[PDB]
Parts: sequence; C-alpha cells; structure tokens
Amino acid sequence: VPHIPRGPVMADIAAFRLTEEEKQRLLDPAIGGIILFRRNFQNIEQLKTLTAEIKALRTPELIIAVDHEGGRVQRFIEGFTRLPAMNVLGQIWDKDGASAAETAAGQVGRVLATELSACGIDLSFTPVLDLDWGNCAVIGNRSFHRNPEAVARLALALQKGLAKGGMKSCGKHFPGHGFVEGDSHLVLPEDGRSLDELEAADLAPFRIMSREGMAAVMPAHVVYPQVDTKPAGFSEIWLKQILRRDIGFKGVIFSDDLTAGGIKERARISFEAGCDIVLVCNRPDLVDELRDGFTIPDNQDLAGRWQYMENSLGHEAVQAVMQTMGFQAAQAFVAGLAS
Amino acid sequence: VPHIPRGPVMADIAAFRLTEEEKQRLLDPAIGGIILFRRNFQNIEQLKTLTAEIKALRTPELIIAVDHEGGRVQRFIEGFTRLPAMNVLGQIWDKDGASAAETAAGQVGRVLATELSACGIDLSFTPVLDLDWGNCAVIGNRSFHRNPEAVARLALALQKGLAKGGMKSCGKHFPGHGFVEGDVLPEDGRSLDELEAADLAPFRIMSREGMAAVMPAHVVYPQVDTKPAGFSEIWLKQILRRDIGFKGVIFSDDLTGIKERARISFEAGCDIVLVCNRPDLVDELRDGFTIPDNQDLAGRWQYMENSLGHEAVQAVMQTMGFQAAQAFVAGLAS
Ligand SMILES: CC(=O)N[C@@H]1[C@@H](O)[C@H](O)[C@@H](CO)O[C@H]1O
Ligand SMILES: CC(=O)N[C@@H]1[C@@H](O)[C@H](O)[C@@H](CO)O[C@H]1O
Repeated sequence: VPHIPRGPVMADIAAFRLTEEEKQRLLDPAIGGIILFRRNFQNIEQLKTLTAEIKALRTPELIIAVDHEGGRVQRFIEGFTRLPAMNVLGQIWDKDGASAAETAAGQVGRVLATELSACGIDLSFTPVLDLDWGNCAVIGNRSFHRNPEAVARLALALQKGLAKGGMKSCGKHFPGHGFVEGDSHLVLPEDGRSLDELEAADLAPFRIMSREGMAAVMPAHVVYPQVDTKPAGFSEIWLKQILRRDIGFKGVIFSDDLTAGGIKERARISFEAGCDIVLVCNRPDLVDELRDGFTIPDNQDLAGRWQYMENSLGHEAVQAVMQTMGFQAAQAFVAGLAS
Repeated sequence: VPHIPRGPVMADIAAFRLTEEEKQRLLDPAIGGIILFRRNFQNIEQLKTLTAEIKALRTPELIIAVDHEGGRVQRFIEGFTRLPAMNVLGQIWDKDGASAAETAAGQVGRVLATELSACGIDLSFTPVLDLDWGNCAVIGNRSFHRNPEAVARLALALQKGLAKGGMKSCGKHFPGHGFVEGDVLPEDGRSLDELEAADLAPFRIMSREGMAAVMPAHVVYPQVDTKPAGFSEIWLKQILRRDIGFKGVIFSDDLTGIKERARISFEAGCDIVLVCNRPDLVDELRDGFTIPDNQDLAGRWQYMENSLGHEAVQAVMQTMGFQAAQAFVAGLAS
C-alpha cells in the first residue's frame, strides 16, 4: 500500500466500482481526494465497497466528499434519511424560535453526517451560508434564511451536529451567492455591491464559521466588480487578502469545477489565486491531461488542511451508533421535517 | 423606418437606454427580438422609453421578452406587483384544492402580463412546466408541483391569465428539466415512456391549448438521443413537431464558434437562437450571417406579439377588478 502525500486535485469516478484505469489514475501523486455523485450510488453496500476500495489504494487515504445539503441537493437517496431543505430550519426559526431551530439543525447535521460516515465518506459539502435575498433561484431554498444572524447561528448548530457524526463543515459560496440572480445554468453573474455592504451581511456567517472551526470553503462563481474584476474563485483579493489575511481562515479553499484555454492553465490560475485544491469533475480526460507532467505547487499547509477533513469516527463505531434508539429517533425526526 | 423581416436571433442590451452601437446592432437583419434583464431596468417610465426606442428602429417591430416567472425569477421589481414563486400555487393546490389554486394562477398570470404589457413588453418566458421531482436546484421553487396533473392544470390557468394581459406563453424546459440534478451538462437516464407518463404531459397539453413557444432543456436523455434536447432533431422534429404537433417557436439554449453552435441549433429544429450577455458573439454571429430558410418564422414571431394596445392596458389597470387582482397577488408574495 504505497505511502503518497495527498495531492492538490480532487477528481471523481464514473460509476459504481473502480475500473483499473481509475485505480491507476487515483494513484497519481497529483490526486488527494474524490467527490462522489448520484451516478456512483446504487445502494449502501455497494457504496461501502466503493469507498473501501478507494481508501485501500494509498495512504494517507484519499479524502472522499459528497454534496449532501438537504432538499434538492442530496446525492444518495435510497437507504438514507431524506433531508429537509435548509430553509425549513429558517422557517422553524421564524415560527418556533431560535432555540427550537438550533436543536433541529443539530439533529439534521447529526443524521446527515452519521449516515454518510457509515459508508466511508469523510465530508459533506455543507452548509450553504448564502443569504436569501430573494434574488437567486439556484440557491433558493438551499439558504437557511434572509438574516445573517439566523444563517450564522443555524449554520453553527448544524456544524456541531455534523461533528457528532464525524464530519467537519464546508461553507458555500464565499463570499456570498445570495444577492445575484441565477436561473440560467452556467452564466457568470455580477454582484455590484460594495465590500462594506457584504461585510455588513453576506460575509458575516463566513467570518463566524471560520472562527468556529469550519474546515473548508467553496467560492462563488460570481464577480464582485467593486472588489475585483475576477470571479471570487480566481481572485487573490478575495482569497488571500480577504479570506486568509483579513478573516484569518486557515482551512481548505476549494476551486470551482474547472471543467478550453487548457486545464493546466485553469488549474495554475486557481492555485495562484489562493485555492489549495482544484476540483475536476465529470472529465477524467482532463484529469489525465492535468496530471501528466504536473508539478505539485509548494503548499506546506496542504497536508494538514486535508487531514483536518478526515472523518473522526471509525466504521464499526458508526454502525454501532446507528443501531441506538437515540440515533433512530433523530432519523425519524429529520425524516419528518422532510415530509 | 426600415422594413426588415424579423431575423432568427434574439439578442439583448447593456443598460437602461440604447447606445448608438446597439441601435446599429439591432438593425441587423439577423436579429428579430430582444430579451431584457434586471440591468435594463431603472423604473417604469425609463422602461417604456427603452421599449419604445427598440420598437422604433424597424418594422415589424422587434419582439421584446423578459423572464417574469415569479419569486426569485422576476427581473423588474420597483413599480411592479411582487410575484409569488410558482410553487406557492402548488402549495395552494395541496392545501385549499385545485379550484382555489387555478383561480389564484389565473390572477397571477393576469397581473404578471398586464403590468409588463403596459411597459411595451410582448412576452414573459413563462411558465415553467418542469416537475418538482426534488432533484434540481436550478429549477427549485420555479416548478409548480411534483404532480404532472397539477402542473398542467396550474400552467393552463396561468396561461389564460397571461392571455387576458395580452401575452402568449412559453413552456420551459422541454422535454422536462425536473428530474436531473442541477446545482455542466446533466444526464436524465429515463426512458421515453417514463417521460410520456409524467414530464412530457404538461407540454402536450399546453401545446394543444395554444402555447406560443418552448425553451429546451440543456439536458441529455441518452435513451432517446445522445445530444442535448436543444440540439436534437429527435427531440425537436420527431417528438415535439411530428408526434406532439407543436407549431410555435422553438427557442435555442443560450448559446453562450458561435456560428457553428447556431448552425447546429437551427439544423436541430430551433426557430430562434438566444445569445445573451455577449454582444461580441452577436456581432461575430451576424457578420456574414446567412438567414436559414424558414417560411414559418414570420408567423411564429408574429403570434407572440402583444395583443393589447396601450390604451386598452391603461383602461384595464384602472378597473377595480384588476386593482383587486394586484392586491391578491401581492398577498401571495408576502
Ligand atoms: C433556467 C434555465 O434552465 N434556463 C434558462 C431559461 O429559463 C431562460 O428563459 C433563458 C433566458 O433568460 O435562460 C436560460 O438559462
Ligand atoms: C450549486 C452551486 O451554486 N454550486 C455548486 C456547489 O454547491 C457544489 O458544492 C460544487 C461541487 O459539486 O459545485 C457547484 O456547482
């Protein structure tokens, strides 16, 4: 079992089980993790086999992630508790108050994370910290609430739930996707507001989550012209000056999905902007192209940043906890929010 | 005022008033219409000036469209009734029943269309007919409901409301965007029979009842064709034209080289290609552009022209009936 540091590329895979070509690809030192999608999911037992064989390839084991937010963003359905959209938690906030909402958020986080942890997943890319300004359809009900205080507090409660289930958090989409309009899949929207306007609202949940141990951030594919002419995920100003320096964030900055102008070049500008890890999804050809003759950028923090995201619960421990009545009750409560 | 047939390209504009460059661009015979966005909107009086100067450039007047669906898809806010998201109507269906929901949909359509008609807009690109399978974030609350019958009936009711306000309808996104995940080119692995049993039904029914246009999904349905619907002869000619009998406009995807992308769109069966936020690509496309032979184009554009005159709209907006509709719709949105 070769010992290779985790590389700065997060790749993905085609279907339910690794092919031999995929095995060879995932051994490449450029690769440090894998993101899974619905096409990689048949059922829980197949998923476990898949994650196990991914992990067996090398050490430190490749980090495995998935998008389980809730509602219309939940890759794995059959055999999982159906998760509510995050705005359901903000509705509980408005109706039954903060305390009831935080409690509910904690249970959602716990169920979400624990069920995934049982299958060998390290991390879900959640929570969304975007504010519901009533402008952005693609975010829509994925946002907790309009109000930055409600968003921050529900997110922090969800984060504690996730940690019970073995997982860290990944805030999306820095520095805030809520204000732009977005309803035409694959446009690159413009947020004309000033930095002060963002500091007063959209940035606050990111600051607070950062302070409280958030492991990673996904950037918005959005241009904020008053701050920089470049989209946030390719902006030194956003990523180094604001997120690293001003906010003090020490975790992973993921790139957007880079999938021409060329993949090598697109990765280069991402790393140069301040991303730790680049995502290359649905395009194993571009991963092959990128990794061939790839020089790993010097990043002394990478190994620790990946390692902070490793699942904290052992597989047997998780199967045990899922048999408990306490956890089964949490499951039923969360299921109820989703119906 | 030059007389030029409406071309097969729908373009757009930068800001609140036409620049001289834009005027010259919109005179190109390749162009037949314009889509507006929030960046084009300051207030109602500015919008009226904008639409008037667009219309003054040529005859038949360039068709002007906008995305007023409701909720988080409503370009023009100030001075307009705030529209509810379409899933609000489906929640009324579930809670108060079909009859209350249809009535509410009719009123939403009427208010939506009438207020835009007063500003010189021809058409809103609505309704979304995608089913809420709970899978697709980019559709999200833009879908009426999970159930094809609820979607069809709420859409028909909205359509009647739109027609009262002077407008035709445009169903989106053919043959159904609801099942894929979308948060890239998504893949819907289902069979044609599965789609006929659900996602396609609202499109068939709307087509039968006079829908003017369709927008295709940027989605591949491999069991039917390896190409995305908007570039598929099978989806657009064989299924939509031949099998369903649809005679209206088929718009393309936002195509944002461009010449080749447009060519394959027209060849697949689109009448009109959309090129948004990229006047450079419109300039590139129109330069040396040959207009494809389409004897139906002129009538297809003309069917979408607003059916209410300016005076008629002002009259209806003063009525108590319309003002009440406005307040009812405002109440769904709050
Ligand atoms: C949301 C979606 O899937 N596609 C949209 C369509 O609804 C819209 O009318 C068109 C023109 O603005 O832009 C496409 O991106
Ligand atoms: C939906 C959205 O606005 N952005 C998504 C983000 O949520 C997701 O975590 C990431 C990885 O799949 O890809 C982007 O396309």
